[PDB]
Order: sequence, then C-alpha cells, then structure tokens
Amino acid sequence: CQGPIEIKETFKYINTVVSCLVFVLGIIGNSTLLYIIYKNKCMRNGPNILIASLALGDLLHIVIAIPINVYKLLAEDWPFGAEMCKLVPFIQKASVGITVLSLCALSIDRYRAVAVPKWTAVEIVLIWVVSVVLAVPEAIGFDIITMDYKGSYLRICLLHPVQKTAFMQFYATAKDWWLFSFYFCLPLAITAFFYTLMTCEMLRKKDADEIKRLGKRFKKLDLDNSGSLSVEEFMSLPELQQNPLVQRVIDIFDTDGNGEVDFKEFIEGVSQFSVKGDKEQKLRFAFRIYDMDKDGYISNGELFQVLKMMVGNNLKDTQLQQIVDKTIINADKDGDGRISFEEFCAVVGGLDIHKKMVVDVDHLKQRREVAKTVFCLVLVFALCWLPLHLARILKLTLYNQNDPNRCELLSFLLVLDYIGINMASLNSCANPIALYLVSKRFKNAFKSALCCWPSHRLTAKEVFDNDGKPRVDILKAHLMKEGRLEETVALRIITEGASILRQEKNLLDIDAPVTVCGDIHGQFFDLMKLFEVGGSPANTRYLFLGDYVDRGYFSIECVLYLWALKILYPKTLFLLRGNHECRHLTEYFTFKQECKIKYSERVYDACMDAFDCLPLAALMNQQFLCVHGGLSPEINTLDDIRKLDRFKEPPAYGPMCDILWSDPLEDFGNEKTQEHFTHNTVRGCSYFYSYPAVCEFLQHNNLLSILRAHEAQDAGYRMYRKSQTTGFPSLITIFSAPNYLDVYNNKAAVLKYENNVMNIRQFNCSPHPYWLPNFMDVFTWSLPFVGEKVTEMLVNVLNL
Amino acid sequence: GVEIETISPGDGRTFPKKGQTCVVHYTGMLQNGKKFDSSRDRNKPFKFRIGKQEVIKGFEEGAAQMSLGQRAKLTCTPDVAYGATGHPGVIPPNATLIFDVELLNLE
Ligand SMILES: C=CC[C@@H]1/C=C(\C)C[C@H](C)C[C@H](OC)[C@H]2O[C@@](O)(C(=O)C(=O)N3CCCC[C@H]3C(=O)O[C@H](/C(C)=C/[C@@H]3CC[C@@H](O)[C@H](OC)C3)[C@H](C)[C@@H](O)CC1=O)[C@H](C)C[C@@H]2OC
Ligand SMILES: [Ca+2]
Ligand SMILES: [Ca+2]
Ligand SMILES: [Ca+2]
Ligand SMILES: [Ca+2]
Ligand SMILES: [Fe+3]
Ligand SMILES: [Zn+2]
Repeated sequence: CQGPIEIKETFKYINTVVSCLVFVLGIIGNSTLLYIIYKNKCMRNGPNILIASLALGDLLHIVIAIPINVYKLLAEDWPFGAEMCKLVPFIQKASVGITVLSLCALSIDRYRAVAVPKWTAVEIVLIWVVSVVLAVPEAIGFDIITMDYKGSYLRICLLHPVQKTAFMQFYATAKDWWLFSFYFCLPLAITAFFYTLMTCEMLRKKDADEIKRLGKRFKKLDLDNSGSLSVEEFMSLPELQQNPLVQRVIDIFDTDGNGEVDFKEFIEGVSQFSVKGDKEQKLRFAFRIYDMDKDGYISNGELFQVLKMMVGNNLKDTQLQQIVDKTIINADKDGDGRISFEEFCAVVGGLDIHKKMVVDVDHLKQRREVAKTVFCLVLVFALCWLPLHLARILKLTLYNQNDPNRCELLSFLLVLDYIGINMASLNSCANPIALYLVSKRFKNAFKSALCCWPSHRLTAKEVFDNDGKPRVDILKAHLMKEGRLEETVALRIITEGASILRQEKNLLDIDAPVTVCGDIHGQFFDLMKLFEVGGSPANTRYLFLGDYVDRGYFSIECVLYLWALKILYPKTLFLLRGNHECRHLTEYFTFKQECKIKYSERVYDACMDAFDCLPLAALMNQQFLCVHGGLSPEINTLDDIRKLDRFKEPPAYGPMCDILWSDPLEDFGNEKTQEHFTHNTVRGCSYFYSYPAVCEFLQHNNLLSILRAHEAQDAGYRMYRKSQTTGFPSLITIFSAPNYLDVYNNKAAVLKYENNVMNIRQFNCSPHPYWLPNFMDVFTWSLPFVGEKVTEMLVNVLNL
Repeated sequence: GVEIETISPGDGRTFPKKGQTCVVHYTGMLQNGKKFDSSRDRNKPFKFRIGKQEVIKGFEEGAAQMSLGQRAKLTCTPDVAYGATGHPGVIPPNATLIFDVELLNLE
C-alpha cells in the first residue's frame, strides 16, 4: 500500500531517540538503584532484593539489546555475525522473563507476610534460570536467510519462515500468543489474584477488638475526658514519674506537634510496638527518640541533650560531650556533621535491640507503604506493555485485506504498533523512576546518593614532607585532638618503621647520655607529658623498655607516634619489646578491639609484623643491661641473647619468654632460700629470679646493674638492694605510666643518665579524653537503655 | 549467686535502706581479671537507688550488705547479671562479673 512507507520513516528517528532516553536514564537509574541496596544495610531486606533483581535484569537488556537495536534502525543491515543474531532476542525475551516472574514473586512475598534470608536466594536463582529456559526458543530460530532487494545483498535478522522442527513451527505461528500468554496473562493474573486476596484479608478483622481495648484505657487515662491525653495526665501514673524518657516518647506520639495526644495518635504509636512489628520500623522509633525536632537528622547538640537526661550526673558535661563528637564523626558517612537514619542503621543493625521493644498487641497496619511499590511496579509494567500486545490482537481479529479501505485501518495500527514498541522499551528505564517518586525510603536514599555526591583524616601529603621524613609537630597536634590518619598512611608508618627495627641487632649498644623510660600502656596524653620531662626527642636519647599497648585507650597513637619518631630519629630513639607485643595478649586485652574500631583489622596485622621485629634487650653504656623483664635460667652470658631468633611470636616457654615475663621475688634481697630461679605464680609463666641470680650474672658479664620495667611502682621507681661487689643498686625498675589504669593513682618516672650521674625525674598524670568501654559509641551504649525504658513506659501505659 | 569478700572494713553500723540513694565507686572486671569499666576512670561516683531496679539484681544485693565506708569484692553470676543475652559491646554472653565497690555516702 502507501501507508507504511511514511509511517516507518516517521518513526525511524522517533524510535532511536526514545531508545537513547531509555539508555541514558536506564544506565544511571538502574545502576544507582543497585548502589543503594548494598551500601545501606537496612535497605537489604527481602522485598527490596527482588527489586534489585529487576534492575540487574533490565540493566543487562539495556547495555546489550538497546544499543544494537538502535544500529538495526539506522543502518538497516546486520554488520555482525550469526552468533550475535541469536543473542539479540534471547536476552530481550529473557529480561522480560525476570521482570514478569519477579513481579509474581514480589506479589507472593507480600501476601506471605499478611497471611538476605536463606529462602530468598532460591527465589532469585529459580526466577533467573526459569526465565532463561523459556527464552531459548528465540535463540534457536533466528538466522539470516531469504532476502535479496534489487540486487543488493543485505543481512537482516528475522524468525525462520521454515523451522527445523514442528515445535518451533508452532512457536513461530503463535509467537504473539505465547508472548501475550506467559508474559502478560500469567503475571497480571497472579499479581492481581494475590492482591485481591490480600485486600480482602486485610479488610477483615482489621479493627477487631484491639482498638476497642485501647479505647477503654484511653478514656481511663483521660482524667478530664477531653478526648485527648496531656503530658500532665501521663505523669499521673506513679510508675512513669521516674522514667526519664516519657517526655521524649510523648513527642513521637504527638504527631501534629500541638502538645497533646488524641486517640488516633495513641493507636498509631502502640501499633509500632506489636509482636509482628518489622525490624525497620522499631529502629525508626529508637531513631526518633534522639531526633528532637523531627527533622529526620540527629544533630550534635540534640544527641547531647537527649543523653544528658538518661545519663544524669554520672558523667560530666565535658565527658558526655567528648564521646558525642566521636560518635558523630565515626558514624557520619556523609561528613555533614549529623546522623541520618541510614547511618543510624550501620551502627545498630546487629545489636538486636528491636527484639526487646515488645508489648502484647497486634495490627501493625504498616503494610501500606511497602506494598504500594509492589503494586506500583506492576502498575508501571502493565501500562507500558499494554499498547504493544493490543496492536497484535487488533491485527488478529479486525484486520482483513479483502476490505476495500484496507489501507486506512492499517494506518492506525502501524502507528500504534511503533508506539507500543517504544512504551515497551520504557519499562526498562521506569522502575527506578517510580520508586524514587512513590516510596519515601527510596526517595531519601536517592537524594543522598546522587544529588549529595576533627573528622578529617590526615593525608599522606601532609604528614610526610618532600623528603619522606614525617613532621612530628603536625602529627602530634592532630593525634592529641582525637584526630586519625588515613588507612594507607597508618600502614605506611608501621611498615616503614618496622624495616628500621629489622636491621638492628638483638642486643643494642647505647651510649650515654640517654633517658630510660618504662611502661606506657597506651597512655598517649601521659606520653607527651613524658617528653618535656626528659627533653625533646630531637636532641635527647630515649630508651623505651616495652609495653606500648594495652591497658589504655590510646594505644594506636602511642604506636604511630613512636614508630613515626623511630623513622625521623633512627639513631637516637630505641624501642625494646614487652610482653604485650604479641598476638596472645592483644587478643586478650583491648588493643585488637581498638584497631577494629579506630582504623581497621588490616592495621592490626601490620602492627604484629612490626611487634615481631622489636628488640629484646639493650646494653647501656657497657655497664647497665636494659630489659623489659629480667634474667633467664637458660641465659648465663650476654651473647646468648644475640643468638636468639626474635622475628617470631614469643613461645610460652624458653629463654625469650623468660626475658619478657620474669619478675623479681617479693622478698628480693632477703630471700629465705638460695634458689636462683622459681616458678612465677603471679604471671603464670617464666620464673622468679633472686638476688644471688642477679649478682652472679652481673659479675660473670662484668656488668654493674640491671634496668627493668614491667612492675608498677607508686613512686615510678624502686631502688633494690645494693650489690656487695660494686656498692650500686643491683636492680632498678622504671615504671613511666602515671596513674596506671586510672585506679592506682601512682607517680611515673624517667631515668636520666649523664656524666656517670644517676637522676630520676618524676611526673604526674594529665587529663585525657573519655572513651566508653570497648571503644563503643553512644548509640550502642544507650539503646539497650532506650529499648528498656520505652518498653517500661508502654507496658505501664497499656497493661496497667 | 552473689559472693561478697571484704577488702577494707567500714564503720559497721550504717547500712543502706530502701528508698534512699547509694553513692559508690565501682570497678567492674570479668572473671578472668580483665577490667572493662570503673567509676574511678571518670573521677565521679555512681548514684543509684535501692528498690527501683536501676541496677542488676546481683549488684543491688551486694550493696545492701555493705556498711558505710566499706569496700568489698562482689561476684555476679550470670543469673544475677546480664545472663545469656549479655550487654552489646561490653559483656560476652554468660560471663561472670567481679565488682570492686566502695561505699562513700548514703542519702
Ligand atoms: C546513657 C544511657 C545508659 C545508662 C548509662 C549510665 C547512666 C552510665 C553508667 C555508669 C553505665 C556505664 O556506662 C559507662 C556502664 O556500666 C557498665 O560498664 C557496668 O560496669 C555495669 O555492669 N554497671 C554499672 C554499675 C552498676 C551495675 C551495672 C549496671 O546496673 O549498669 C546499668 C545497666 C547496664 C542496666 C541494664 C540495661 C539493659 C537491661 O537489659 C539490663 O537488664 C538486665 C540492665 C546501667 C547503670 C543503667 O542502669 C544505666 C544506663 O545503661 C555496664 C556494663 C554498661 C554501662 O553502660 C550501659
Ligand atoms: Ca486531657
Ligand atoms: Ca496531637
Ligand atoms: Ca535534628
Ligand atoms: Ca550524615
Ligand atoms: Fe606493664
Ligand atoms: Zn609489660
């Protein structure tokens, strides 16, 4: 005829432009949808993972079918091989297989609740495999046969007019009937049949007797019978006058902010605490406790004021503030200085607090928002694939070429057929669009992900200068203000410093003058207090006798600063190994828990590689032997330590453990027996070494005295009995941790040696910021108390 | 399951009573000797009231058996502690706790 010529040319540019709009919107809309699901841990869900399956299934169709489908239109030829031709319809008819079946699974899933989990994984795989099996017929029949237009040999993909088997012949004749049946009749029947049944089930026994039950109490609590509950009337229960969170919970109940709660507001709040309540909404009530102004975001000052109520006078105004900044900084994944509900999930997702917010009620009536998307996604699919199937049916029933005015009827059909194809492609780029416009939960996540795309971690360019030498002033000031470093730079300091330790001998040669320092145990703010007492590390030699970690809350700052100081001054700062630098103790104590919270698990592994390279002992000016612990039964001469293999985790027995764990006797210098070594009951391993053991060892190696650590001293030092041979104190213990464990209230000391003069310089504790037990934040700290208090109120309000 | 061991004696005449507030310093450590919390770290005491279940039943029973100024070591078995649930982030499940508590004042 004459109709199709102009229609085909008219839609040649219309079809390609629409496919471009689908491509641009589809590639960014569907990809962002996947990026939302895995980043946000509350968005995982079970109905929200099938939606991600829709986007992944449609993305594959967009990146493969649409581009080459465009090149069919513009070129009117197939420049590709036969293998590509069987790939075009196979995937296009497979993607609608996932789209159709997922909408069926989503419908069944929602009726399941009304009537990634383990049973979810089978649904995703079963949907995908079943869809692909039914897309095989397209892949079988497509090939390049039977066209020759005016002597021009052109390659065009089409269904084979003659099939290898009669089964495919049946498929070829009734291809539209099979497309209309399994892909249109099957989903729309299943999705609607379960939704029709869902509406009937929800309608019946919705109000039930429960709303009648709560109505009995609501009038009773309303003393003035004003139809609404005031704050004063909530104070009328003796059991609530001592609950600190009643004023907060009333704010959630009072939705309109008029200061008083009516019956409809009362019923809504109780529904949130039902036994059938879902995880995501109970976490929202806990979120609304802190969010005072109902702006959806927890701010620094609002988190403090809420906590000040529950904490009471158990903490200072400064201490409660200090953990609030740290909680905000660590939980703020956006850097906006405030916490949203998505960030609130990442903190308390695995705390299982929602299992405590339980009362004895039902009828959550929350199935409105979640099921709107499922019925809207089916709504979008129905209104996009409806025109295409309607064109084919029009051909089957009403079209007859025997009619005189046949051309006019085909004119309307071919215009609609091209439109039906264009709308059918639109469904591949429409599902993210509908979600962003329908659901609040997806809307907020989309705003943050796309439109929105001290807490500052120091960067490698700032800590290191152009020569690779770390700058101590910058690193000290930032660390002292609770600052942290980049994950890579933290590794760089530990690894670069550990190499310097690797080259240095087991037995150090240290010349006077030098400062000897004892245990630090993570007391970073006490560590800087040490440095002014002994002098600047640049021009004063320091010897640390071990114990850099554990028992404190700033262990990583002590490690980073000392290892950073090791790099800048390899020849004037000397580090020795203590019993806490091993995997055995840090698992037991808090160093590992610190590394997980503060930097990562990978930084912790790097520390143990460096902790293995730590020297065991040092020889001080050829008269003093410096060691963390004491002597060993298996070591009689200094060269014995030189032969040891230090690049390993210390064994539970042997010379190395005896070096790092041995203690002097309680009656040292006045022992009742002459036994040199006895089992150490206090430590549980290594040995006690007595006064005869020390003097023999000093004389045999021509040594004057021994400097050690590893024992707490009230004055920071302890001068033991003087050796008979030299008249000098045989053993000296240096403990440089002031107010050790913040319970001992002791003093710390550093030993200054110069001009053969023995000097002891003491210093006291310094103020340090406050960390909660196990480095936790205030949300983990308080939610067990929030969940208990709100449950105590709700049960007292309702059950009476 | 509450065990009380005396560390330093008090006056032996004054005891906490129902309805009034106890002011104590406490040091909470696990059965293995690992410390997790203590009020002396904060340099302020801990205030709680007898009979309103502000603390776990194990801690409350021991504090009522202490005299004014007395300091004693308390044992908290899981039945009179956080039990099988524990406390998220501090206490491993089914852990026995040891508390070193000093009674300063009563109101
Ligand atoms: C900011 C709001 C929270 C609010 C926090 C404070 C006022 C600061 C206060 C110094 C608590 C400490 O915070 C640094 C910290 O003290 C511990 O370290 C601790 O040594 C401990 O065991 N103590 C403290 C001393 C009294 C005994 C016991 C306790 O009775 O603690 C109580 C406790 C945990 C009750 C649980 C609550 C959960 C229920 O499921 C469970 O029901 C069985 C009972 C505490 C005092 C609550 O009444 C009050 C709070 O929680 C806990 C290991 C965890 C606790 O932080 C939570
Ligand atoms: Ca009223
Ligand atoms: Ca109201
Ligand atoms: Ca706010
Ligand atoms: Ca934020
Ligand atoms: Fe130590
Ligand atoms: Zn030590």
